[PDB]
Amino acid sequence: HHHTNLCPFGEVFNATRFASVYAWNRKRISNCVADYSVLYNSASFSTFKCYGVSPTKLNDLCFTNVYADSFVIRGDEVRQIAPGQTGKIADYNYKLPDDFTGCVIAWNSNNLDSKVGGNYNYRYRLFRKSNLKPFERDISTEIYQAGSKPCNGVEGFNCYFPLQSYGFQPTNGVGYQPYRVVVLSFELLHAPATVCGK
Amino acid sequence: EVQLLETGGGLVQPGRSLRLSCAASGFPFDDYAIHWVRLAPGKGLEWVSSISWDSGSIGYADSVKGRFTISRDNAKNSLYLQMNSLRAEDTALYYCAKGAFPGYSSGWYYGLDVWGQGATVTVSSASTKGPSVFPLAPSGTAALGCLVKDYFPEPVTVSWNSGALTSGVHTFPAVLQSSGLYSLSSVVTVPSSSLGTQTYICNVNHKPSNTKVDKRVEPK
Amino acid sequence: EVQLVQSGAEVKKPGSSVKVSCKASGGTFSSSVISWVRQAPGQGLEWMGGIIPLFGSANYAQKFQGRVTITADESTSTAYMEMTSLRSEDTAVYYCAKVSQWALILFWGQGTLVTVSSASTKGPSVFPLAPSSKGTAALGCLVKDYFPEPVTVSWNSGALTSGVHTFPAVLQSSGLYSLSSVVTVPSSSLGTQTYICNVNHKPSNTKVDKKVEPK
Amino acid sequence: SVVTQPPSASGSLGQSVTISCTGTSSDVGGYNYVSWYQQHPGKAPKLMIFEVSKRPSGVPDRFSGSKSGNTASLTVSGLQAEDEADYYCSSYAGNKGVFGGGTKLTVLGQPKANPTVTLFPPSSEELQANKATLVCLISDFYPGAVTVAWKADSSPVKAGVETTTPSKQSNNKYAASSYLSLTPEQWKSHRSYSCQVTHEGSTVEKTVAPTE
Amino acid sequence: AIRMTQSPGTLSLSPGERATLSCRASQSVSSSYLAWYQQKPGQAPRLLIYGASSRATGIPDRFSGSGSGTDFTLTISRLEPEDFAVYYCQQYGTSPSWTFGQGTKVEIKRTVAAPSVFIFPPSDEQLKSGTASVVCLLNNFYPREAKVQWKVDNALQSGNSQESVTEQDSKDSTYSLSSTLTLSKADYEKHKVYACEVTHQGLSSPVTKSFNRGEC
Ligand SMILES: *[C@@H]1O[C@H](CO[C@@H]2O[C@@H](C)[C@@H](O)[C@@H](O)[C@@H]2O)[C@@H](O[C@@H]2O[C@H](CO)[C@@H](O[C@@H]3O[C@H](CO[C@H]4O[C@H](CO)[C@@H](O)[C@H](O)[C@@H]4O)[C@@H](O)[C@H](O[C@H]4O[C@H](CO)[C@@H](O)[C@H](O)[C@@H]4O[C@H]4O[C@H](CO)[C@@H](O)[C@H](O)[C@@H]4O)[C@@H]3O)[C@H](O)[C@H]2NC(C)=O)[C@H](O)[C@H]1NC(C)=O
Ligand SMILES: [Cl-]
Repeated sequence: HHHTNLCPFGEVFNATRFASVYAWNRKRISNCVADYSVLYNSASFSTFKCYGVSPTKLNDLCFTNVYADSFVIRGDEVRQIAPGQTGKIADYNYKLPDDFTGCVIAWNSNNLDSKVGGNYNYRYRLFRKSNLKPFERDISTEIYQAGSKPCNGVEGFNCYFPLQSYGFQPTNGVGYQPYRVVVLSFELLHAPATVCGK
Repeated sequence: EVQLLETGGGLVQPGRSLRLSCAASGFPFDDYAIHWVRLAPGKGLEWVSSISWDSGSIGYADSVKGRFTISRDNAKNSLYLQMNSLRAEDTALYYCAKGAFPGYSSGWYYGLDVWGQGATVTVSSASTKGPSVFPLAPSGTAALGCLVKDYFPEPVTVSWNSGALTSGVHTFPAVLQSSGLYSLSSVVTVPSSSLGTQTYICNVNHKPSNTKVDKRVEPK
Repeated sequence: EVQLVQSGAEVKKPGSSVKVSCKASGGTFSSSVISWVRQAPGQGLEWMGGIIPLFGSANYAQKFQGRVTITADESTSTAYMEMTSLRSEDTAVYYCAKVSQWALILFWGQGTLVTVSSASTKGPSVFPLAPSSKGTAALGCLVKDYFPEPVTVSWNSGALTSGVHTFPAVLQSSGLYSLSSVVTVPSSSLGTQTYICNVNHKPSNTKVDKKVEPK
Repeated sequence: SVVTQPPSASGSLGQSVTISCTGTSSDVGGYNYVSWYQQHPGKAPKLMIFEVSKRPSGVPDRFSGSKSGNTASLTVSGLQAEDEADYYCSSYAGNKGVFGGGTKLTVLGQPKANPTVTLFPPSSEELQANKATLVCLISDFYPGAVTVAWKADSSPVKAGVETTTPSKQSNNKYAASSYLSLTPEQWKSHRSYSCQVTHEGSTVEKTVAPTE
Repeated sequence: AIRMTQSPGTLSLSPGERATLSCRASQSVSSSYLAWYQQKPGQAPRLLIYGASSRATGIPDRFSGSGSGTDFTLTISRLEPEDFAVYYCQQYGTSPSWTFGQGTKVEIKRTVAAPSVFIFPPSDEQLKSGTASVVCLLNNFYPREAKVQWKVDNALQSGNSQESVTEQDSKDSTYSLSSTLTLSKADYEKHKVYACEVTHQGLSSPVTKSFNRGEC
C-alpha cells in the first residue's frame, strides 16, 4: 500500500513470444504489490518448484527485489532449471546458483511455439569453453575454430556455429516439445521491503 | 588431423606407481577437456578421470579415487595420469579421448569422437623378460617371417623394412604359454621372384625390456 | 473460470442517476485494473475510467470526470459505475473491462443498456407508406411511437422476404422509438397482390397487421 | 558395471538386431545424453550415436538409437559382415559418465571360409641354441572355431603344444597360431611333423621334415 | 493524454483480399498493452488480439497483429465474408488509463449503384392525430455516402429529419437509407410542395422526388 502500483507480471508469463534460452530475458520487478494467489492457485503449470520459499506463503512475505527470467527449452531439459543440476542447458545456457531462493515455473507450450505457421526460431548454445556462472548470459555467435584452419567467419569441417535450433515444427514426444519457463528470484537484502503480497 | 597419442605404459608391481602421458595435436588443446578411459581384459570400457581446460574441474571414478591424479600442461599440449597404489584390477589398456566441442561435460553430451590408440599397463609381480627373435625362412608367392619367442609382458611391435613393407604383412596374436611367457610370429607374403632381389628385415620392439632387434630373413 | 457479469438493462428518466454493477468471479478481482467502457448507438468505444480495487484510487477520463464515480468492493468482488444527471446523450451500452496484473488478455462483461427517456412502455402506431401511382414500386410501414426496443416486422406473415428493408429504429426527441420497414415490388402487381406488414411488440403485447394499399 | 548390457547378441545378414542398455534414473534414465560406441578388434572405439538417436557425420542410417526409461537401445538394420564388433553404451551421470558392460554382436548367415595354413620348421639359429619350435599359422577363416592337432610321423604329439584363441583380423576373419616345442634331438628323430587344422568338418594338413 | 488514431476510416475490399489496418499512437506505447477488437452490428466487441500479437481463443490465424512504438498493424491475410466489420485498437496497461481508436470499417467493394428514390406522404390516419411524417427512401445504392435535403415549398429544412441506414446487404452489397421529416399538422397544412433531394456519386445530378399535399 506504500507502493501504489501493480507488479506487471503479465508481460512475463503472458507474452506472445518468449526468448531463446541462450538469450534469456530478465525483467526487474520493484516497488509494487502482487496477489500471488493468482499464481499458486493456477492449474496451468506442469512445474512449480520453489526453493527457500513456500509457494502458498508468497503473500505473507515482502522482498527487496524480484527478478523474472523467462525462456523456452525442451521438456526433458526443464529438470535442469534447478539448483545443483547440470546438463547442456544448465552448463551453457541458463544456470541457477546452489543457494537459489525462488520458484521455477514451467508449462507445456506446444500450442504456442509449435503452431502450423512457424517462424518462432528457438535456439540454444551447444558448447561453451567454461560453464556459465549463476545468472550469466552468453549471446555470442562467434564461429569456433576447433581445428587447424582458420574459419574466416563461415561454418565448416571443424568450424562450429555455437547455436542450434530446437526443431519444434514437427510433431514429437512430450519430452521433445517446447516448454515455457519463468524463474522468479526473490531477494531479501538489507534494502526496504518493496515487492509485497496482498 | 585431430590426434591423441598415449605414452608411458608398461610393467609395474602391485603397490608401485606409473605415469601415463597423452599428446594432443590438430586442435586447440588450451580450451578442451580430456578424459581417460580404460579397457580391462574380460571387461568393458570404464571411465577413469576427466579434467577441464583450466584444471578447475576434476572428476574420478570411485574405483580409482584417492589413488590416481590427473593433470595437464597446456603449454606442452599434454595430459597426464599419475597412477599410484596399482592393483591387479588396474591392468588395462588406457585411452585418451575427447569430444568434438569444448566443454567439461560436452564429451558426455555429444559423445567422445576422437580417441587415442591406447597404452597397455600391466600390473604384475613377474619380472620383465626380453624375447629371442628367430627368422622364418621361406621354402608364384612365398611366405616368410620371424618368430618372437618367450617374452613378457605384452606387447611387442613388429614392422618390416622399418615400416616400408606393409603390403602382405600379417602379425599374429601371441600365445600365453604355460610357462607364462608370450610368443608371437609375424609373417609377410611376397612374390617368389623377388627372394634373391629384395631384402626382408623384421623390426621387433619390446619396450618393457628395451629390446630392439633387426633380424634379416633370407632363404635357406 | 474468470467471468464478468453485469446487471440488467435500465431505463432512467433525464436528471436521475444509475449505478451499474459488475460481479467478477475467479479470484483475479483485487489484483486487476477494472475499467468502464461506453458505446453510444452508432458510435465507437469510449473509455470512461478505471480503478484498482487494492488501492481504491479511481482514475477518470476528462469527459466523464464530473458525473461518473467508479467504486470497487473487494469483499464481494463487484465493481460499480454510477453516473448522475443523466441526459439522452448518455443512452449507451456500458461495459466493464478488466486486466489482471498476471496476464495481458482483457476480460469483458456482457454490456448493460442504459436508455435515458421519460416514456413508459407503449405499443406502436402503424401507418402505411402507400405506393405511388406515378417498373418497380415501393411500399412500407411506419412503426411509430413505441417503447422500448425491439419491434419485429414481417410482410404477409413471412411469405414476402425479398426486397424488404427494415431500418434500425431511432430514438426520437420524445423518447419513443420509430422505424420504417419498406419493400420494393413490381408495379404491375400493385393491384393484384395484397401486402400486409405484421408488427409485433412483445414488451407491450401488441400485434398489429396493417394493409398497405395504393392511394 | 552400473549400466548392464547383454554380453552377446546376434542377427542374420541383411536383417536387424537390437542391443539394449539398462541403467538407472541417475544416468541413462536421468538425461537424454546416451551415446553408442563401436569397437572393432584392435581399434579405438568409434562414436556411432549421441543424444540417444543422432548420428555423427559418416555413420550410416542403418544405426538408430532410442530410449524408454532406464533402457536405451541401438538398432542395426541391413546387417553386414563388418558390423561384427563390440558395442558399448555411454551416458552422462552428473559431472561424470558411465559405460555399459558391452555386447559382442555376431552376424549369422555368412559364407564359411576355410583357413590358410603355413607350417614353419625350426630355424637354424634356434637349433644352434639347443631349442626347436614348430610354428603353425592359421588365417583367413570363418567362423572362429578350429581344432589343431600335431603329429610326429603318423602318431599324435602329447605336450609342448601352445595354441592361441582365435581372434578377428582386419578383414573380419579369424586368425590363430599353434607352437610345438621340441628338443633338437626330438626334431631330427622323426621323419616328419604335421599340423592338422580341422575347421567346420574339413581338415588342412601341412608337413615339415628335418632333412627336406 | 495518449491518442490512438486509426487509418483508414473505411476499407473497401473484396473477399479473398488482404486487409491492412493501421493504429497510430501519439506517444510510444508498450506493445505488451495494445489490443484489437472486432465488432459486428448488434454485437458486443470481440477481442481479437492482445499483447500486440496474441490471438484470443477461437480467433483464426489469418488475423495477425504486429508493430511497436507508435505504429501497430492488424493484417487479415485473406478476407472471409464474416470478417467485414468494424475494428478498434486499444491502448491499456496496469494503470487505470486506457484509450481506444475511433475504428475502421472493412466493407465489401462493389460497383457504384445509384439509389432509387421514393417519397411517401403522411397517412391520413396519422394526420388525425396531429403529426405528419414524410418518409424519403434511398434504395440499394453504393457507396454509403449520400445526402438527403428536405425541401418544403423550396425552403431547405434542417433539424427536423432523422436518418437510418441498413447494414450492407449480404446479397448485393448495397445500402439503403430512410430519412423521416416530422412536422406538426398545423405546419404540414401551411405548405404545399414537399421534396427530398438526393445527392450521390452514382447520380450525374441530384435527384429530387416530390409531391403536392392534397394531390392524388
Ligand atoms: C495469457 O493468459 C490468458 C488468461 O489465462 C487465464 O487468466 C489468468 C489471469 C490466469 O488466471 C490463468 O491461469 C487463466 O487461465 C490465457 O487465456 C486462457 O488460456 C487458458 C488455457 O489455454 C484457457 O483455459 C482453458 O479454457 C477451456 C475452455 O474454457 C471454459 O469456459 C468456456 C466459457 O468461458 C466454456 O465455453 C468452455 O466449455 C470451458 O468450459 C477449459 O476447458 C480448460 O480448462 C481445462 O482444465 C482446467 C484445469 O486447468 C479444468 O478446470 C477444466 O475442467 C478443463 O478440463 C480439464 O479437465 C477435463 C476433465 O473434466 C479434461 O477433459 C481436460 O483435458 C482438462 O484436463 C482451460 O482452463 C482460458 O479459457 C483462456 N482465457 C481466455 C480469457 O481466453 C492465454 O492463453 C495466455 N496467453 C499466452 C500467450 O500465454
Ligand atoms: Cl477512449
